[PDB]
Amino acid sequence: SALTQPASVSGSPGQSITISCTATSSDVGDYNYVSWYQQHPGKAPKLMIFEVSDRPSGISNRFSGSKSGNTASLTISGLQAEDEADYYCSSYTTSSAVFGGGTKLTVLGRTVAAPSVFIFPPSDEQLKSGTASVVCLLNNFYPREAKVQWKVDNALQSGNSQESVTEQDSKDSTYSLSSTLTLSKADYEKHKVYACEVTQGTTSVTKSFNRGEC
Amino acid sequence: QITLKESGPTLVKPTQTLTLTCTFSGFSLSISGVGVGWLRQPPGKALEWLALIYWDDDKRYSPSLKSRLTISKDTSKNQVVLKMTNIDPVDTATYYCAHHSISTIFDHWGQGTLVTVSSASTKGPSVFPLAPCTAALGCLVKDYFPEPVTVSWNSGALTSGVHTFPAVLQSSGLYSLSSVVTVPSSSLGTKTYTCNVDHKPSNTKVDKRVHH
Amino acid sequence: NLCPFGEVFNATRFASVYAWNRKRISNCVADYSVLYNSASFSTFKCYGVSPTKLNDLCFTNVYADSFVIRGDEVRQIAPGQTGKIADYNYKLPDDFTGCVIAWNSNNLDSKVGGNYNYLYRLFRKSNLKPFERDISTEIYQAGSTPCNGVEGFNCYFPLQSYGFQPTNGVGYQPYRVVVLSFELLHAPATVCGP
Ligand SMILES: *[C@@H]1O[C@H](CO)[C@@H](O)[C@H](O)[C@H]1NC(C)=O
Repeated sequence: SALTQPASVSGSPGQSITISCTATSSDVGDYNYVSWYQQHPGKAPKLMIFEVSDRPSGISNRFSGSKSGNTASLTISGLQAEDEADYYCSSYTTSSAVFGGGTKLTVLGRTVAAPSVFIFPPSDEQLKSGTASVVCLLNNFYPREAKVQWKVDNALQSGNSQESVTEQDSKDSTYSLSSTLTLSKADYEKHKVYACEVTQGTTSVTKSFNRGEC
Repeated sequence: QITLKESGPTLVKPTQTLTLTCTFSGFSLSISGVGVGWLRQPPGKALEWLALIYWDDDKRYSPSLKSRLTISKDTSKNQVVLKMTNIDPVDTATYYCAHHSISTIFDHWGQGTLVTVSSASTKGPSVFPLAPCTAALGCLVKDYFPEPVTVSWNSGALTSGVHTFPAVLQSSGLYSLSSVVTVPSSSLGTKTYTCNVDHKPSNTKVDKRVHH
Repeated sequence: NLCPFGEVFNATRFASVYAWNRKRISNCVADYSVLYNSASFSTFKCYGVSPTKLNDLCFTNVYADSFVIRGDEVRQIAPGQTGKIADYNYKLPDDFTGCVIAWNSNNLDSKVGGNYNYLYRLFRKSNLKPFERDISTEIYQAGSTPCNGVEGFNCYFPLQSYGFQPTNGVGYQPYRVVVLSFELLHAPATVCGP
């Protein structure tokens, strides 16, 4: 909103990565107070960098901050597995303490595994009740980053779906994800083609069904 | 050491007022340049600042939520209270309280307190089959309250290749989740698959047979 | 016997420029070595004395004046200057003997959404005389109609707030100022260096 960050960044152990934070407006003024937070799952945010480049006591020297104009950057050198977390930048506007949208950082610990994709139409039993749920399953993939887009008669959907991810598999490190599209029975009966498009790197896989044919 | 801890109700209904308290120690909220902030994080979403109170009782609020927010301090009790009126389902989030200085913005955050906003009373789940038009089968466990449900397959004999997704609180105030299992297309005609959904809060058990 | 310089420079609360504070410093050893060792100060200007020979000078009396102004107004804390501060808040004499020390205090005196605690006198009938203090809150009668203690057209309040924002550039950030006045009378000295 007031600050923009890439949704995700990835690297391999030992490498350096950079996360940007661009101020979208003049409201940040001089943009001197820029803080960076590391957030591990289920944990509280942790201050890594403050005032663009200062490091609190106890924070590794692998984390560094800098700024060029309206863009602040967090650089992490000698990337380690424990560095995989959400990173948020923060600053001030003339009225508020603002945050960027967050950047999920991935430290690759194994090879890329492409998801096996499945589409599930709503059951007839659910339709009687006035609601249709269309589910898309992304099975056993790596890394976590995947873009899932719903298309109904080729029209891109927005605001009517929710994603859910399992914990990393203890043996092979894969993730699984479900995306559920929720429509009313009337809206579901207005269209024919239901498709779920899954993008991972250079590949997009669309699995689809035609309503009425199942 | 500077420590901050949130406390308050875990469940509130829409239109009600949410009252959260922050109990701090290791510092004084009297010394100049010191403040205490209240922030929140909706599940899977970004951090968002709500309110802030300074050593001198000067109060700052998020302009878009100012009409519903009220911050206060009690120097004697070491507490900072945030009140949020006319609560709405979109207010379900982990609420954090943190130490403020201009230089750091926020440091020494509390562990957080997940606050759920729902009007729902206890409700057992509806179980729908997940079948296509190596195969994948499953069950959609929809509209239950409160958490949790447990899911098993073939009374616990089928554990290999089972993915039971965590629950998500829908806009209705009810939870939902899917459980899937990857099966072979060769054995899907002789072997059958049943998901066993248990929802102890409402003493409801559902066994759904899924046809390949 | 060390002079209480820490009680002035390291004070928790600083005064608004219009109601500037004064501490008389007497009968003590002024170690300016503590102030020369501090990298916090972005202004150290002496008048009628040398900063290097300050640890050698002896004075009958010393006065430490302290307050907060904007960074671009620090130039006004010098002899012979003009502006809202030099004219209506804190005036230095032309024959000034002393030092002016200032340092950025954005980390303490700025607030989210602005800090409005600090005030400055915006209006006054006449300019202040060297070391004159005016803390009056009487309504300024800019026009001809009598105000009678009420605010209205051409009847303004004499004080105005600074509103320090953490988003401001270095020149618009708050600065904590200490002004040292050196009295060299034809009488024995009470303040000497090491
Ligand atoms: C103010 O305190 C700091 C330490 O917090 C010290 O470095 C500095 O010298 C003190 N100032 C004076 C005038 O003693």
